[PDB]
Amino acid sequence: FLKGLPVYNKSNFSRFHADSVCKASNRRPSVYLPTREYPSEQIIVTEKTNILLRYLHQQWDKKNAAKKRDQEQ
Amino acid sequence: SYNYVVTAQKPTAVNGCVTGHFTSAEDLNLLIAKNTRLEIYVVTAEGLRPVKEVGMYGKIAVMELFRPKGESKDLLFILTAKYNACILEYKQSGESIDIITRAHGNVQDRIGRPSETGIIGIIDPECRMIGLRLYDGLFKVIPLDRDNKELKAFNIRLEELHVIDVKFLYGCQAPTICFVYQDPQGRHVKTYEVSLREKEFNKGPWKQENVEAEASMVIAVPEPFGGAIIIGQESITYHNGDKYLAIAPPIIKQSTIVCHNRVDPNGSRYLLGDMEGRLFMLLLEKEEQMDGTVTLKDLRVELLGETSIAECLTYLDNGVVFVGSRLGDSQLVKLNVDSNEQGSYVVAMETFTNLGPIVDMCVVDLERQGQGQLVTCSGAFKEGSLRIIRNGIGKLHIRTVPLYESPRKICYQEVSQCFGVLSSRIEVQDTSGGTTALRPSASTQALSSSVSSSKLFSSTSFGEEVEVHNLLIIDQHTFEVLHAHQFLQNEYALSLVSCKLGKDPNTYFIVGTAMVYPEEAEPKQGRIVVFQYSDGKLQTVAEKEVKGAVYSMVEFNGKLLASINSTVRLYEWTTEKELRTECNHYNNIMALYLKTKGDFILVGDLMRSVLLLAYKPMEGNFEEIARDFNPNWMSAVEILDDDNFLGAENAFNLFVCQKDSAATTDEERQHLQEVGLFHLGEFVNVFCHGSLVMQNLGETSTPTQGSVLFGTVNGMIGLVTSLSESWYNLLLDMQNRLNKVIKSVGKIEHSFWRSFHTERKTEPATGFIDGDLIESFLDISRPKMQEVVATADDLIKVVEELTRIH
Amino acid sequence: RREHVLKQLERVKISGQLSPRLFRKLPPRVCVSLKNIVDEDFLYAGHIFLGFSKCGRYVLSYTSSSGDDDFSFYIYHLYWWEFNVHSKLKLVRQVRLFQDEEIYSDLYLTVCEWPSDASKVIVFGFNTRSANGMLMNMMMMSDENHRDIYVSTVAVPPPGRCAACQDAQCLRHGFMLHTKYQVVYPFPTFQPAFQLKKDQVVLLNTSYSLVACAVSVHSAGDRSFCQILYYVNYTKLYYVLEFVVTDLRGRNLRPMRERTAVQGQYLTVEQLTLDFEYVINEVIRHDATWGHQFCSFSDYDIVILEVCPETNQVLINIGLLLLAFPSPTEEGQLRPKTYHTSLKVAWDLNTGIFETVSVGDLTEVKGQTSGSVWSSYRKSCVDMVMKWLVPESSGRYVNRMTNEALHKGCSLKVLADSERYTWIVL
Amino acid sequence: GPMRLYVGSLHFNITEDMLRGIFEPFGRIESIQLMMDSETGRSKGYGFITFSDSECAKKALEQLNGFELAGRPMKVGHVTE
Ligand SMILES: NS(=O)(=O)c1ccc(S(=O)(=O)Nc2cccc3c(Cl)c[nH]c23)cc1
Repeated sequence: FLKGLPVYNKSNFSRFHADSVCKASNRRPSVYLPTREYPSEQIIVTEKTNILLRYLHQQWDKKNAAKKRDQEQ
Repeated sequence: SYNYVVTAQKPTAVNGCVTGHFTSAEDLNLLIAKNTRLEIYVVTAEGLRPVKEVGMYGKIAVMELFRPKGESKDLLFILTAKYNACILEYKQSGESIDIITRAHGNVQDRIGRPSETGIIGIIDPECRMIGLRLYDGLFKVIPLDRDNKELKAFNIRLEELHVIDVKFLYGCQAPTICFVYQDPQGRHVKTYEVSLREKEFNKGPWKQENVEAEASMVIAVPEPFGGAIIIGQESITYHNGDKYLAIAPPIIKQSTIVCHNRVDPNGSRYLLGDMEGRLFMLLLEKEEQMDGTVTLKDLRVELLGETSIAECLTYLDNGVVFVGSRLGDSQLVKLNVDSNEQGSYVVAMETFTNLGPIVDMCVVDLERQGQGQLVTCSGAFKEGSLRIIRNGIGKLHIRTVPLYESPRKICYQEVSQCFGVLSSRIEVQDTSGGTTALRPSASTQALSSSVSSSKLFSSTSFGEEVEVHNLLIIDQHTFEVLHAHQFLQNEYALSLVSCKLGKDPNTYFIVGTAMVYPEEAEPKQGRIVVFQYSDGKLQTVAEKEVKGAVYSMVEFNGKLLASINSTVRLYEWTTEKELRTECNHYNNIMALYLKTKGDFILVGDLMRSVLLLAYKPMEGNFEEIARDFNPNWMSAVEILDDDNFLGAENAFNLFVCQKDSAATTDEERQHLQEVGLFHLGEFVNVFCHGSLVMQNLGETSTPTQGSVLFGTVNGMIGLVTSLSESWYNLLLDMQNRLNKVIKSVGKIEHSFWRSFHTERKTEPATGFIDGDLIESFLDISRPKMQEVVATADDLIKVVEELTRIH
Repeated sequence: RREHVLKQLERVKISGQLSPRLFRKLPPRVCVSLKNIVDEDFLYAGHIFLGFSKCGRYVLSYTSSSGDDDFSFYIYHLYWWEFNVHSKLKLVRQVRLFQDEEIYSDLYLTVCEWPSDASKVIVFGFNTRSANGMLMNMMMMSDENHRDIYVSTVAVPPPGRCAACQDAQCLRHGFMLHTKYQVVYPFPTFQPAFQLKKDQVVLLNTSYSLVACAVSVHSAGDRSFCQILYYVNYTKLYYVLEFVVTDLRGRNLRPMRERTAVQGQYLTVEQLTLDFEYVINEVIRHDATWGHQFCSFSDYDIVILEVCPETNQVLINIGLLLLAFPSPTEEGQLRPKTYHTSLKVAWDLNTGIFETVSVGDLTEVKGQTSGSVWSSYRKSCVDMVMKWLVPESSGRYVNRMTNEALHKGCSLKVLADSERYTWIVL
Repeated sequence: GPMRLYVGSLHFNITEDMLRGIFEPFGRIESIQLMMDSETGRSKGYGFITFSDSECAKKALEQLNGFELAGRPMKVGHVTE
């Protein structure tokens, strides 16, 4: 049948309930208010070179390396 | 002008839901994106255990969990609407909970226009890269490698300039993107291999395939099956090289599939959510081969039942599914093997409050006077409701009145002790000729009912969805629908007002309508209808034919002020009980919003910012006083005071423009200088003068003057109060000093987040104070309250005096 | 299948998604006839309406007064009019373009706006051919080998307020820069989207060089300076109120030429020039694989391929007609043949340095027309630009205004303000 | 001028300035008429180029008719009015 649904832990939702008719505006998660500063391993940076300029530069380097094939086959 | 913007109710709509092992390798987490807020939960025996709420300085546009090689547990990638990108790690040293910013940086390009189907962020199954679709004709690649101190992102030109959806495929040697694109020939599917070495696209593993015209979603089926599922309006298709399967189930044709969820890790079962709220199960029939490989034998869809209209579906565990909703309440549902008496396999376990979208609201002293209560028009379609909100001593208290149809406008009539609510219901035409209601609603279950017997417009399609507009008369105590007045066939009720006009001692319900015929897409005719609700019965008093759509209506010194398309028109109420045109203003584009204060009128245009009109009682005509010459697409307007006006714009910013005080010439007096700019991050639909706090009855000189409540699409309720130049200068230095101590997840500068931003300009925040950052001072530790430099160390005299509102 | 406006407006309230891009398939909200918003009707001068400003506040127009004095010298004026939906247009600025200029033939003039810099507009004007040094009864007669280019930068009316320092009307940013140069065959292409991709800068192709011209105004705040150049020619000049020859003026006549030390409002005129022949020779000498075979070059044609305002890089293509010895292979005598090629060069506006991006192979002309060669080379540039096309943000585009009503190309039908969905029907 | 030419089957992004750049090398142009769609503000993919000398126009027609521009084969022919 359509049901033989994933079980990550049989205990999950086995003791669940709040038992109320269509109502729960509970913002139970405590807000995270950071004070401690921890360094970053990396900084995400965008490549400044234009896509056309990048392509024309590498395509010319492909053509040049193909010409440096000299002194036999 | 100087203002204080504070949150009374945080956004309640669910914009995105994701699962994984973020807090621990063994913990099964549920991560909810509520606009700017990230809610972390652990799935336990009791249900969802709350962890922490992360307040990002940005609208969460991309939220995906991923695990690179060697990593202890999953990492979270977040991309904001302002293009701030970050990789986050959860750290817990016993009791101390901390979120580490692994990598941060802005990925915005000066070139490139944002795409129609908005920011898409995908992560490669082998975690070789992150792929971003922000702009048309560009694909951003973020290589994932811990070895280098920088993550050097690069753009690859995408020939297909109109991409609908994109996914990274599983079981691939090189990272591979599968996408649906539109062009004059229609919609098609395409694949490309991503080369990190060459920084380009290589020929796709499988050729271009012509897909359905309304093909909207791409599903990447995991490693066993491989390939991609495409969902359209009329069909579901599977694609993996020469392998192809297409199904046309007539059931899915009725409503658009908008979300999907992989149930099985192998990809055998998928949950599919409808615009109607219907829940489906997509079944992928397995085909085990002698080679050790697996293929797809068949595709089958089964209707499971009904849920809230889902934005995101998320299987959690043991048949329990999270239904993330933005047009209604969110839910926890149970998938049972056995179906009930109705024939449904789905059973609701819990309901979570969502006030959004708030389309209209009003402030009323319902139960006891002086204590204000908000009465909103919430949700849409079957999720449509009224929400009664109040600051209840013994924080916020919400009462839900389900309507099972779209609430549009709300007004209160104290003399009648009731609410006048505009509602719309969807009706589908059958083989009978007449349209039938899908489900019972507030307009069909009313105690007494009436139909519009108007003959003014003296001179349909099967399956086509039509809107049936009604004026509902709702009791203020029971919230029962006392009366339902059905407007004309194809008539749309747009505006609503409750007032006394001229010398008439009777209070009326006035409705501005528009005729919406299937033949023409433009509103060329409407009506202004005057109704009176007496001892149980509602009667039609008068009707005035207009040459367009009645967008807004405001009572104006005993007269009826209405906006008909591009015209702003003033009406008088004659002794013959008829409406007579006094004056007109024609210099508008789409006059959608109107507000009044004395002889002054604030005109909000949908495309051409805001305009100030003054009615001259001696001349009996309008005068254009000033204009905000700045280009703004407006969502809502408000009059703060005689010379200051508040505006809400389409790029989720707030602005305040004022009459020029240093203006010498008549031309300079006609210019409204913008003196207040702030990035709210919410789309404001309604502004209201009011408070949820008791009048006075024991009160002290407030640091702020005025009180403007506002309702947004995300269900967020906020306050705008005007501050003194002395209070502003104090809190401005405080705001900047608090930013040096209060850290930011993803290393996004607060000043950047709050800056006025549009596709045309980016200017810093001015004349506005972020009330949520100022109020966070009460939650930090005593040794970290060191933001004060000349004495008065106990700054709890202020801040706590500021929390007194809301 | 077009949807009802009211269904779309209903969708905005529940989605929070409102944009001009979303409403692009919607018809104009308001259409005004020019006749109903124009004053002094019946035959109100020679006003050729060009269109709306990017901000949608001004409607621009121009006049071409021939002046039948037999000899006939053209006078050009540019007008700014305030638009107010159904109300009549109000003139806010009347300016004279190319002062003291002997315009012998009717110029094709185009008014352009910068991507984000709204403080000034640029007016390009060109004749079909240059006026000769002769006369043939009926008219002056043209020079088939030359063409004149007139370039004028005019300040836009202030949005209102400040600099009440009148001292009698006239103001502070009521400046005018105007220049004139001659071009030879193959007459350089007009590329306003690229020539103005960088704010406050105009790139000019004078057949022999590419001139980057930056015009900027500064107050006596030492916070900002030099956009062009943080070796080939660079000239910086200063001007206060009260190589391409540029004569500055106020809204009517000449300002005082000043040097650095001046404390008050000052204008800067910068010119970075790139010599084509020096570039061509330097590319052949250092990067062309066939540089040994090269003898000389007959002619060249420069087309801009891309302008990157963030990295201050200008990508240009150089179409080259040259004479070269054929490959060392002996099939008889090796007489030099005429070949066509193309060199791609990236010019850094910050350093002034140029870098070789691509060197094309030598293609034999084989008795082709010079015109056939340039036409084919320019089709190859259009092909490249179209192929690498990436749509841009609105309000970053170059507003190009034209109305060739007098140039046998006939008058415009509609002047549109797309962001406000407003049409002026002529 | 002796010869008016119909230029058709153009890509909608091709501007009047591009058409001038592509046809001008053959000789003097009296007028260019790129046809614009009033409702969109974009090209109709066709126009009229009038040369001052018929021989310049005939050579332009020979070298440009049937050949691709932005992947679209250009259509060039003689036209009266
Ligand atoms: N719509 S577009 O393709 O993005 C586009 C459209 C116009 C421009 S232009 O204004 O810079 N002109 C332009 C560019 C390239 C070649 C030529 C020739 Cl030859 C004459 N004018 C050219 C750039 C890009």
